[PDB]
Amino acid sequence: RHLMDPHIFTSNFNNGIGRHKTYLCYEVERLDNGTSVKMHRGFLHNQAKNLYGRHAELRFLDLVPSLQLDPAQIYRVTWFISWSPCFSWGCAGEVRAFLQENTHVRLRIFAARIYDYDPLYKEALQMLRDAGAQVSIMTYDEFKHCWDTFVDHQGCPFQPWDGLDEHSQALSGRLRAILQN
DNA sequence: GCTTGCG
Ligand SMILES: [Zn+2]
Repeated sequence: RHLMDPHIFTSNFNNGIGRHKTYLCYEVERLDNGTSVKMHRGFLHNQAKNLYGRHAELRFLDLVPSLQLDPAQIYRVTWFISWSPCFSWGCAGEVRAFLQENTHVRLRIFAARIYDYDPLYKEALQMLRDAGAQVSIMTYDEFKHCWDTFVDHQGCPFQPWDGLDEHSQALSGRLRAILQN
């Protein structure tokens, strides 16, 4: 019930426009068979770097204790993040360590955009996959699902930006190439 | 303001 500003959303999750900020919307569903259904769904951004900072993914790992997940149970955690996790600042590694430590959890990452500023972004994406995280590019369905679930839309159905699907394809192309090796 | 924080 803590919802995101529509302009905030559209200007950060646009897969054709980079921003100097990162948003991470998350869900936690529990599975006691196949019945995940829907259940713990908030969102957050990074602590800006002011001379270091704390990347959005670490802040997620920060708040895991507060979710009070039952370690006997198995959960799917879903992220929709405006930038692909980095490697260099230790995010991919920290997440791997978290998945090893918390084997009850099944992680699913959709990214709006690929953070290729990090020269080691490919290593980050492959390492996450190897750790058993599903690593994916947001398509229209996932942009819509965050709009529907996280955004203070006030009954307005999502209006996709020009070139959403061209960019979504382009990036899905690059990402699959990367996970092939 | 222009935006993969900076000036
Ligand atoms: Zn990071």
